[PDB]
Amino acid sequence: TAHRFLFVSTPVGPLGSGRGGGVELTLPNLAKALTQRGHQVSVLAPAGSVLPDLPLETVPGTWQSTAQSHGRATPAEIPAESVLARLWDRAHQQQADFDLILNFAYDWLPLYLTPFFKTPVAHLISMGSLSEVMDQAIATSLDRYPGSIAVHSLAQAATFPFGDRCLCIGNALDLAAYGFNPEPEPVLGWVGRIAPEKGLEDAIQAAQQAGLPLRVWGALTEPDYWQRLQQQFGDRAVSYQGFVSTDELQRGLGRCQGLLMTPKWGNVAIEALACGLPVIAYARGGPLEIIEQGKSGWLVEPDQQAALVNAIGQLSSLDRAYCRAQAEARFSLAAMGQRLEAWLLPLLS
Amino acid sequence: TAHRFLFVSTPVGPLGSGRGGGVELTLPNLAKALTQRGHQVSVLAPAGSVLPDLPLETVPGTWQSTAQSHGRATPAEIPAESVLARLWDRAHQQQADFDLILNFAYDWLPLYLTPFFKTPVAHLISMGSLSEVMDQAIATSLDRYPGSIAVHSLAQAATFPFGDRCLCIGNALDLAAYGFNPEPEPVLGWVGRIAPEKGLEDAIQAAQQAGLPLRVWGALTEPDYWQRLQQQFGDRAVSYQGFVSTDELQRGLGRCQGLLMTPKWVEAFGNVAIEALACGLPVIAYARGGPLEIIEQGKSGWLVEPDQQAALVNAIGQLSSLDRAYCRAQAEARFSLAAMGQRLEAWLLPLLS
Repeated sequence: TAHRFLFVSTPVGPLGSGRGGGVELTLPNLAKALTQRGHQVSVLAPAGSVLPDLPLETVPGTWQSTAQSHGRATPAEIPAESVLARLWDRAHQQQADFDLILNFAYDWLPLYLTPFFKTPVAHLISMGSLSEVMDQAIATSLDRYPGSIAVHSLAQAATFPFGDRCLCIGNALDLAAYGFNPEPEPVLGWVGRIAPEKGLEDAIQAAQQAGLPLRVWGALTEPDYWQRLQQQFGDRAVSYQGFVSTDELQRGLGRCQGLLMTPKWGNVAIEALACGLPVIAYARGGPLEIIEQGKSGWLVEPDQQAALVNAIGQLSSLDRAYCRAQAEARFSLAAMGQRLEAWLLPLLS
Repeated sequence: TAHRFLFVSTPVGPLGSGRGGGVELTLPNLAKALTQRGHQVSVLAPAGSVLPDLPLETVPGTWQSTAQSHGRATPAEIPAESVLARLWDRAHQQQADFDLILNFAYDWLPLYLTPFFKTPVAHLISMGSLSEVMDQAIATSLDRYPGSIAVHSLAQAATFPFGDRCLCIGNALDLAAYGFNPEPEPVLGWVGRIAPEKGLEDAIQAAQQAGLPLRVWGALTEPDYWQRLQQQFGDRAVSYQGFVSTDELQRGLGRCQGLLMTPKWVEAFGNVAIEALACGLPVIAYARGGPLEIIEQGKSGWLVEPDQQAALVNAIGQLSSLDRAYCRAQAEARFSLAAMGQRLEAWLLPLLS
């Protein structure tokens, strides 16, 4: 029996701007996982958002800041003309048109508003623990509404003291959008948003160290001033490929013989695997649950440049077809759709 | 009665960085051992340090090298911008806010400065004898201040001529962070750097001879080493479990029927065995270094001849002789923060006033 869901997106920026982080990939993929099982999914997101096949409603207003002004002590903030506030006002007005509302935003207000809704509200958490106000908002809604909080990885849940009461739904992609490439060029890839402390420096240095050009995909929003700054490695070393569509990304990415992930503190690793692309990552966080050591990638001692360069040297030992097979066996929409229902359908009753 | 302590951390690297050596683990546990009795503990440590729930002040400067340029005759060295010198200058400024200052650094300077403080200074010596200058600084402090020097193990103490005048406070960890697992999977564990010259081959070959998969926890630096192990021992034989947090390590380690410890002697101290015991996991270790003072032969593990396959295999086959609940009971009785807090009070309280 089929149901009607409303997905409320992140307020940090529009779907398609590259500003929403992983939610920009997760939300449409989870929506498609559910509609392919006969459900209706509508999306509510900031003005300027795009979404190819689904009902979308947008609301103008000021985007939610990402800044941690006081570390773990920074309060929740609602600016004038807040888009987050307007999104949840709009959701509330139409709450009776849906069986369940799914919140994708890492913010205090949707959690606080949950008992103010008659329609059930579930929360897919996309970040690890960052602030006291957020930890407490999530815990409160866990206490009141068991099973209402999901996460993407065990590593992510482990950053929360209540992590064991969060349901882990893992990750998935629309694999039919991604082509397997068995014949890479002698280049490395990096995917992410192009901004300070995103690990991008570690990747360039390692790829350079290894004698391989680094190709870089993502959104440029310290532009070019953070970016051009980094031609302190030379266009010798690093090659911006743009912020592109998924189809452009997969055909470009699949040409790399490896993907470097060098973050600090999920989709991107799977996107590489889906193209046949092994992943070299710091042994830290979400990649530990995606990559199979020495089979679909290399998980290496974090912050060690010789480790990255050693791993780059062992890329051709990895079977690209295995990487693609792992993506199909583990990260399909069809299985994510099953996990979504096991999570959300009990929340209806 | 409750007292106020200042802990001055190691200069070799920041707390919570991975680059501070063993003090990185001991200092937070010994601090917690005292604050769980109602004492106050504040910490001075290098810039970049991270230490939850305790007053922490950090100090900029160059880390202290651990390397000796010519062995036991190496002088004590103070580089420009020495973080060690700055730590002890700052501790001196604030000495009157505390009843006692506890030094964790293995260095000449804090011992030399002890008579220049009005507040008592105690010293936790975390390593064995390495230099004439350090031996003599410790011996002089013992002569002037009997009872002011502690060590973690009796082995360490005996590398010193005055070892019998040092107090041994043993080891502890935060057992509340470790879950007792009475029902393991039929697997073995091994914890350490996934790198050559770590005894990992010894552990793999013995687990394989015994018919048991080996799970490993630790950092991989050379991916070709991983392939070399696959080529030598087969594509199973060793299963990578992660480079993971303390809470993740204990959840996975607890699932093993035994922990194999095969380190070279210079790395055979000693705390991973306590983590295994705290999970109910008996320990099979080479019979040298720190494990000799952790494991009870034939009760909480097996202490075996080093570098001998047959001895590891024989021990793996007697894991069933060992009571996992007894392993946990020994951790609670011997290696708890509660036990450590009592030893610290017995050591430090007579030094007050």
